Amino acid sequence: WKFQRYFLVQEYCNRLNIPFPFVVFAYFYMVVKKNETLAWEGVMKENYL
Amino acid sequence: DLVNFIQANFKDAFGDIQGKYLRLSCDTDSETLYELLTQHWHLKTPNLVISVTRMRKIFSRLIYIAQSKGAWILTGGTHYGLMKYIGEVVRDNTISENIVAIGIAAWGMVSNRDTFSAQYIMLYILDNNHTHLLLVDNGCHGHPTVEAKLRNQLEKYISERTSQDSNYGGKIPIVCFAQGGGRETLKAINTSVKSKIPCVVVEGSGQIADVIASLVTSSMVKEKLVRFLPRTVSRLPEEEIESWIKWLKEILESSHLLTVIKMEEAGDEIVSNAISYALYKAFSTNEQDKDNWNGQLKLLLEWNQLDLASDEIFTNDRRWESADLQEVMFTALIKDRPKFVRLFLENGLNLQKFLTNEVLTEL
Repeated sequence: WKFQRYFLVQEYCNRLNIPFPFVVFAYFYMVVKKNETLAWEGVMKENYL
Repeated sequence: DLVNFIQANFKDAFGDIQGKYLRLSCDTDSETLYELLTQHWHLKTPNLVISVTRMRKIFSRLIYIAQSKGAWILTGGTHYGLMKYIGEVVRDNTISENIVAIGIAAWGMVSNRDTFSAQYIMLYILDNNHTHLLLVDNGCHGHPTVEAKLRNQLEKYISERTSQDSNYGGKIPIVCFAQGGGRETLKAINTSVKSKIPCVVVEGSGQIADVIASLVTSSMVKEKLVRFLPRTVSRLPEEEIESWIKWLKEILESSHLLTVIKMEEAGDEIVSNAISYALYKAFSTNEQDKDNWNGQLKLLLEWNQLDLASDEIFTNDRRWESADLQEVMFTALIKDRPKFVRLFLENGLNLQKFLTNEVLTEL
């Protein structure tokens, strides 16, 4: 179930937010138009080792 | 502003690389430079770690202890050796309150020197991790190891300079640690032990550190280091061998200022425990504040060590004051020392009397 949850999020993340009737218009408009973290991760890995 | 003061101090060849790189004159007052740096260059520290240059684990633990205490970490800053590893570890820790690194590397060694913010990318080159870099040159490119004298003078002045914080009789510890078997390191050790500076060395893997650790006359020294330093013995002439014997005899004269840590022990946090024991031995040797039991208790308590502390003073049995740690226990509660207030309660104090209304309100 948790896994399945992700999918829906991803789907609704792909379409962002848009009401259905404005969603159709937005789809038509789109069709017309169409480092430090790594260092911290390394330090955490050293701590884990 | 600062450039004018720097130029006037020498009475130039100074530039900021970007922490702060400065060139100093040998015939200068270390006290004045230290005072100026404290006033403007950086803040003040209670503790200053002195570096004289499994092992990586010990060095990392020492770095963590220094960062937690906020102590300054003096080092040579040489690119080749443990200095680069220490700089990398310091950078990694700072990536994750503030750690400050000091490099003592004479300008003569550097082969790429330029006179606002000069940029260098890459002999005797050095690591750029260290925030502050002081280079003491004799005025010629003769590659002399004369910066050690200025380093020792600055350390002696800093020890003389009283610091109210961190107790220790209003003094600074100036902990000294060496792991490399160099003749210059031996001379620095002799000079430091001549002073009140305490030096602690772990057995680890050192050309001379192992010899001194095992040690703790000419024939005795000849037997020692025979296998530890074969190349050094072969290269060193007779005069050098006699000088080695003299330096080591002078160093071994004082056992209070010399601390030996065995590499076989697998105890946790031993890096700080050894330093604490050495500092306590030096403080006991001082004999000025040793009369005041509370004073030594403050320094002992501020550090991790508690087991030896209990025997040293908490054992006592001569005459314990009824008030006992009237403020020491209060500081322990404020300091939040775990498994240490337990001893205050074991010896015992009036909990109601100890926790006065004013004291409770202040807490």
